[PDB]
Amino acid sequence: DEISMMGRVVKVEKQVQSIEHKLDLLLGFY
Amino acid sequence: DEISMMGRVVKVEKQVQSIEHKLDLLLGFY
Amino acid sequence: DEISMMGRVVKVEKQVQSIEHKLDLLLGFY
Amino acid sequence: DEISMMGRVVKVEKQVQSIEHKLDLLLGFY
Repeated sequence: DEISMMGRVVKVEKQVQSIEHKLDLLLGFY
Repeated sequence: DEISMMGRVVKVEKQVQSIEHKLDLLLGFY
Repeated sequence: DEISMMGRVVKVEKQVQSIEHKLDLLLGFY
Repeated sequence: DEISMMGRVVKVEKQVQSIEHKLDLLLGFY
């Protein structure tokens, strides 16, 4: 099921953005 | 093979959650 | 839509590379 | 193209494992 698949890809993308922002906090990038 | 593909996406999602939790530990978010 | 899907996968890949480079900065790998 | 797609997913998975190991280094998990 391609919608299920796309759903998981979109979820991963959002988590990945949130991860990058958290590292920007540790690094002092803003 | 779409099951193989979905399998890898699900695996990536779980690793990504585990990564976000580990950074929450470094950041002091709980 | 497979192009939309591929688009999101490529985006995730680029964010993931950028994340790995940022951690290389925290770790002192260069 | 599904092979191209699977190729990128596998690449992301490998980068994600490498990212988790790097954080294990910052956290002192071994």
